[PDB]
Amino acid sequence: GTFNRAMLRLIPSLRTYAEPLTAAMVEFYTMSQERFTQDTQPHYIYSPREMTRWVRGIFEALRPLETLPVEGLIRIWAHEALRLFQDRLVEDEERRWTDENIDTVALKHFPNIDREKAMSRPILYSNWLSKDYIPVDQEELRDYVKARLKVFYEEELDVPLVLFNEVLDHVLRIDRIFRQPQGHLLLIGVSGAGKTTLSRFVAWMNGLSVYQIKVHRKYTGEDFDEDLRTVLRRSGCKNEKIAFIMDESNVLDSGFLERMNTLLANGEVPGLFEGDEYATLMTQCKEGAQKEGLMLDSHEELYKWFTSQVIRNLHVVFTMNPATSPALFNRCVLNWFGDWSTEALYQVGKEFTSKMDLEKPNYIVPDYMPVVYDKLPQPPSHREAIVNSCVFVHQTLHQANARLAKRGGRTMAITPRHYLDFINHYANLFHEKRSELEEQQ
Amino acid sequence: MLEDEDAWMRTLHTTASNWLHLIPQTLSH
Amino acid sequence: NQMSTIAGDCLLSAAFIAYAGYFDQQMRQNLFTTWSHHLQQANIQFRTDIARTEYLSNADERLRWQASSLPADDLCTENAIMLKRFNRYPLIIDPSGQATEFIMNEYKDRKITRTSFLDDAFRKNLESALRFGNPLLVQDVESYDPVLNPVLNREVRRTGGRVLITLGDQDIDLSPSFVIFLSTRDPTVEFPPDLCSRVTFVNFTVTRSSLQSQCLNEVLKAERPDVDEKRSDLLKLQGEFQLRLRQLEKSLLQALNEVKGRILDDDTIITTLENLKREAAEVTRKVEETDIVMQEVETVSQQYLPLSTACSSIYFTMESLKQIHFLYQYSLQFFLDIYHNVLYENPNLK
Amino acid sequence: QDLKGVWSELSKVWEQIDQMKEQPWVSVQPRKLRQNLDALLNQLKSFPARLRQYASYEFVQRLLKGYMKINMLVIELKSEALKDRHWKQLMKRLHVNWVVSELTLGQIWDVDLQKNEAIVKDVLLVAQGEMALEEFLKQIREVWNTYELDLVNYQNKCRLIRGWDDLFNKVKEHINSVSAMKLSPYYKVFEEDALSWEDKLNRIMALFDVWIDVQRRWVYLEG
Ligand SMILES: Nc1ncnc2c1ncn2[C@@H]1O[C@H](COP(=O)(O)OP(=O)(O)NP(=O)(O)O)[C@@H](O)[C@H]1O
Ligand SMILES: [Mg+2]
Repeated sequence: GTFNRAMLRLIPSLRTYAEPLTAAMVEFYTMSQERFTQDTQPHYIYSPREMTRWVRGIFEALRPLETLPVEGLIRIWAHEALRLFQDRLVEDEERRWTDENIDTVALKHFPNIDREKAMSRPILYSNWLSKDYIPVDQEELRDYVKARLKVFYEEELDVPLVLFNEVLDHVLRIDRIFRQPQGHLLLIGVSGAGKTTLSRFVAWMNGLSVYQIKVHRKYTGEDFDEDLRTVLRRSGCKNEKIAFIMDESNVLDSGFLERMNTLLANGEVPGLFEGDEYATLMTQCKEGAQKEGLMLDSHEELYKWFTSQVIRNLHVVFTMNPATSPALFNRCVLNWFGDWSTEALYQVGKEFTSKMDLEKPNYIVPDYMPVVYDKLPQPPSHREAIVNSCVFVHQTLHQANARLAKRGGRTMAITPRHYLDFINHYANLFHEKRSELEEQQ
Repeated sequence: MLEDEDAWMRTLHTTASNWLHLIPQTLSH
Repeated sequence: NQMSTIAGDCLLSAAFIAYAGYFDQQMRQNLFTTWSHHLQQANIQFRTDIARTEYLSNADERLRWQASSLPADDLCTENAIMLKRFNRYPLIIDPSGQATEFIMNEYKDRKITRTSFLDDAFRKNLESALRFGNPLLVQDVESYDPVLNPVLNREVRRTGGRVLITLGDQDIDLSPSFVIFLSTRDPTVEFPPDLCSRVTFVNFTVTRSSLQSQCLNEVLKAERPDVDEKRSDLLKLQGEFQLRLRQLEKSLLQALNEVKGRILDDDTIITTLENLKREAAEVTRKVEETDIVMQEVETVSQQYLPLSTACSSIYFTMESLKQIHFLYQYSLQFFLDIYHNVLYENPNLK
Repeated sequence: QDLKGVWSELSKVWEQIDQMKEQPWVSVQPRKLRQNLDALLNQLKSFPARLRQYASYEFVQRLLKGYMKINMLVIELKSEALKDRHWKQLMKRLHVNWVVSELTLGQIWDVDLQKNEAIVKDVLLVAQGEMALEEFLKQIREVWNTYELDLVNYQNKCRLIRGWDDLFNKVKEHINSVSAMKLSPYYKVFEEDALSWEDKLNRIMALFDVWIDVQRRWVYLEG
């Protein structure tokens, strides 16, 4: 309540909503903490840090805006609730429960409110298409991110990417993290989902400089300390935005993680810069403060400014698969990469099989067609049927692995990388056989 | 098992259920 | 018609390559039958009898494989096809080592280097393979070193004019001619889903069904040579006969190019045409009688199926005998020697 | 009329394209090239639909679209790997008489990069492999020109050599890597240099193979 009053002191029109909003926040937080516990999923940890992140998100969304209606404040409240609570959830029923109870809490604590404006099914926020972090519709976001993916094909990696709904949602989540104060992300999910790809794509898209640790045979803690020195020197002194991406190839060493937690929490690593290193850090911090326009002279104030710059400049992106301390879970904003849904598989198939012919004008649509994509157009075309069959093949591998596990045999995981491999193989084989027959003809 | 792999699960389930039935649940100190 | 059929054929073949490979022979066949049933249910045209080995390979490559140490089995031919048309670096799970020797023989001209994960000099060799562009076969993958994750995932960063890959603490210049074959000799091994995503599995393990099929094929080859020849003709009719027919067509066109006076010097050139026609008729006959020969070979195979099941059961009893006593170590080659003794040099059969 | 107006606009677009083509290859920036090509595409799309139906406008639009498509090959060609020798390979196999100093983006654009994707990709793969070899040789030269023997005082009598394990590991690693280079498919230009380094490496190895031995014995013997 004190924090919300301080936050809403910016907008005199919403001061009377400081007390109710806080209550709503508290209630929802409590509800989630009762509903989701660490016994189900190890990352279902809730603490006052999530509430501080909620307040910080609402503060960052409200700071540049001159005025808001009450519906806008409730909408950003719901948006931050979704980004902090629903994102970590693994199963679908939990996400549905969270989405309904956000509405329930908002109506309970904010009566006489137009819920249509304060709650549309695709609650969406981004300042990519404007100057301020305003709500934005789904279609223009999809168009803008498709254009940026087309750009990202030339610069950096050349392998194609498909922008389906889950990918775009995760892109928006990672962008929100990259625009938060000390916003650190933990992409937890299945292998091959696209965690590294999307993290790097959003980091490039927002201009962040991707830095990754290169551990080796007997990696020394002194080497990790030097890497941290370089990263914080660039983030704080040089005013450079850095996406500090870490993967399980080096996250598995918890000795570095427990030292990373200090930077994740406070935004500084005391004892990292000492002696000569501390003197050079103070010199460069003085130079940077003068360049920005601050004549801070005392070493303590310079260190405070450096810590603030690291808070506002350095973002750490952890990438892991479903050991890790709950403190690390609670320091980072949790995002879940599930296995690609049927719609995602269908979209990937249609995009990656678009250069193929896959068009029979005399295709007779079968009665009672076996359909795996519920939203598949009826009546389907030949290409639609082919992509449906591809999705069915992936689903049959999943069912086969489930049956083998039930019988007691050893099974391997079918990641979305298997589906991408299958579609690439289909393209190569189709083109090869067509070329062979055409030259024969 | 290793001689013929395919029946073993159901038999083991029944055997373990019977063993749980015979073996007393708790022993008092 | 083959235009009409290629879409379904390639869908099934690509699914087989990408998805099957860890499963046993019956499980691959079940997956293929499920996919074929779905494609038929959706009126997606495909050939009813997809011979995967002959669709995804030609006679020249199969003969070259047989020149190498690739056993002439359906499972091994399918596994070699997966080892050929792979987009992800394969993980070989042979328990015997024939597949590793096959890989070494195939890439001997490319200077393939055999390394192990247990070797302390592994990483260094890997760096060389990454930098100088040489095939590398790394064994003992059950102790997989996660440092290979960027290499298997092909995560490259194109800084400057040099393409890099992060191996350990060092950024190695990836070479276009690099290929790595992971391998293991442990059939009962579990891999993390990360590695499962970065590699494609190629299982050479001999199971009950694989050995049953091997024994059935050997019975058919030994005791019913005519039925074995007819079955081989079915497999060859999936393109090999047409391949040689079109090769003779090309030869006839080449001979018909040189036509100036010598076309009617004897006016008996028609012989070559007759030859093609004859073979055409032959293959046409083999096309017309395909269903009858399929039924015949299936009945003959059902005749010797119980013997094949008996052979599989006998071998797996032999293999499991090691639990009774440590001396009871009997290899598959030992059972095959027993079985060839029973088949060929059996004085009772005389 | 409408035809005269579309001819004038076509001439303007052709002049812009020519100004783009006259840019020398040395200063061609592929990113800004893509941005300006997109700007020209937007200029083309701004024309009225009646003028867009003309065949010449469609030809120029698809030509600019193909230029945008081969822009990726433009980034790939404007690399440090391509050197002069690989440019000479493109010179020979494309059968065009270019001048490297006088090379401009227009000459490369006139050559059908889309039709010659196989040639360019093969040359670029050769460049990638050979640049990998060249940078490994650069690493060898750097390390073996800046590497110093570690000396530690020994009972105020002499400065003995410490760090035998590190030095031997480095020498063995470099010898093995040069031997592997000798098996590389791109080991044609870097042959002689590699040979020379191999010789030096062997000598280094050989020398220290006796040096440590002598040192050890001497230490023991003085004790
Ligand atoms: N939306 C997408 N469309 C197409 N390909 C994609 C997409 N997302 C990811 N990929 C592909 O996924 C492959 C590798 O997956 P990656 O992005 O490394 O997933 P990850 O979650 O980092 N896997 P891991 O590190 O093993 O947990 C790449 O070749 C990407 O091209
Ligand atoms: Mg990753």
